[PDB]
Amino acid sequence: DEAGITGTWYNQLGSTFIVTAGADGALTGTYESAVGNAESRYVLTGRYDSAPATDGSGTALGWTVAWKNNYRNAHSATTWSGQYVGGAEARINTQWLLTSGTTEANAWKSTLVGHDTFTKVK
Amino acid sequence: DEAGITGTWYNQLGSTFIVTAGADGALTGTYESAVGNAESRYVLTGRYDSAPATDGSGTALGWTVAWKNNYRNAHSATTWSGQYVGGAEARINTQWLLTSGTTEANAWKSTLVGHDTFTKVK
Amino acid sequence: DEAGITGTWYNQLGSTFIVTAGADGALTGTYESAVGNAESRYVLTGRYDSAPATDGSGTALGWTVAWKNNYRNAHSATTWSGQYVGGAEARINTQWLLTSGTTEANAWKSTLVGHDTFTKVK
Amino acid sequence: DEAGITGTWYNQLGSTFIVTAGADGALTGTYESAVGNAESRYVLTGRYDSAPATDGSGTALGWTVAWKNNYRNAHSATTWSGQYVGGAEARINTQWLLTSGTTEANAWKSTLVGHDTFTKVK
Repeated sequence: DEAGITGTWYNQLGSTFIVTAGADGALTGTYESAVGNAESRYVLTGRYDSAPATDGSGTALGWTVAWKNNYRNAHSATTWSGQYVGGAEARINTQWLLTSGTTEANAWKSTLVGHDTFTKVK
Repeated sequence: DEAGITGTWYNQLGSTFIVTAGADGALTGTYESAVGNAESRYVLTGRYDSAPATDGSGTALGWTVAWKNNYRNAHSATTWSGQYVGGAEARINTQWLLTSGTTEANAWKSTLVGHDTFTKVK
Repeated sequence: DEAGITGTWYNQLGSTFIVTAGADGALTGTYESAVGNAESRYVLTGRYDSAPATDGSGTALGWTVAWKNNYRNAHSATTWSGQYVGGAEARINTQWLLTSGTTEANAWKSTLVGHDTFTKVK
Repeated sequence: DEAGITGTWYNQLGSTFIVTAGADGALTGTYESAVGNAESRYVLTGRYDSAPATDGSGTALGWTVAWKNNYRNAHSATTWSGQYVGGAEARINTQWLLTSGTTEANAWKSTLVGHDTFTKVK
């Protein structure tokens, strides 16, 4: 699904995810969040299963964005873990973990959890 | 914390995490899991905050492993989200999401969640 | 939101959630899962914020189901954590953690994570 | 494990968890958090597997605390999902989800995730 994953994706928050999938399983691109302490594009890197099951299963993948670029630094990183599903209604369904740099006293409240669904439209 | 993050790390399960941190915020290396449907080394890629807060806070980071290599393919990917804390007892404290490629009927049970703590010893 | 929460709810999987909210913050009822190692109704108990913010915010709540009843025992428990939002399109948006009883060797893969959205219709 | 679960438990943050396990699978008690927007005791309710596997597996359980009592209301609820393990070093290993009441615009950042381990000592 190198061809299927590569391109521009949009989530339910209006965020924009631009990615190139390599033949080996590399994911590389940029992420632009429509919400939060973020502006403009951030580097993303990740991995995907380059030889997925051919029994109608989705393609497992994940990627990371560290929320530092030339404009801002939110001292945090989000990882998305999920699967790509092809076809007419192609989707990337994910759950994510956003961890912020904290003192040891605030480590217990360092990590947000959510879920994003990405589509080729919107 | 380019110097501090780069090197070999070990978690509570006995897994081995070897990483190089770039000046820009890149993480690159290999992961070897002591448990599960895995054998030998897998490529990992990630991001970290290359200019963290200097108020005693940890350094936010994340990385992904797709569980395909030359030996096995478990049709899944794990992302670790957490923070690096330096000093005598240097640690990377993480929470992770392991997503497997599934049919749409089994998507509800596609994602495991856990937490790993990595140290420079063990 | 004692009145608003009390009643029958349905999620995206077709599962049925029947609950009574007490004036103090108690949640009590039964849960029927449309998927997984489950059949018929299971006891649920939980808590909700009985005096929520009046600034348009949702009402925080949570509940637990242990997957043992007279028909089956799946040796597991799911907790849903989320918020109730009233109005025309009333919803309970949740994230959940399903933990299974495991040996210490399999504890790392003991917990599934997902998200359910419940509505008054369907 | 009705006998084993019932009593006072302490986590790594110094929080105190007092619970009575019923024969049917009920959990009832009070929770006192050593951290966060909390003071004194809060009602908790939950469920556990009252007939667990006898193959050395842990006992699945979960419970909820809504962070409202006579002293404070933090407009949030935490659910802990995990398993009880008996013996000399008896433990309750959990992962938790803390959801706060939010506006729809802030729903994406409504949920914290963490992990607590409870012991009979400390």
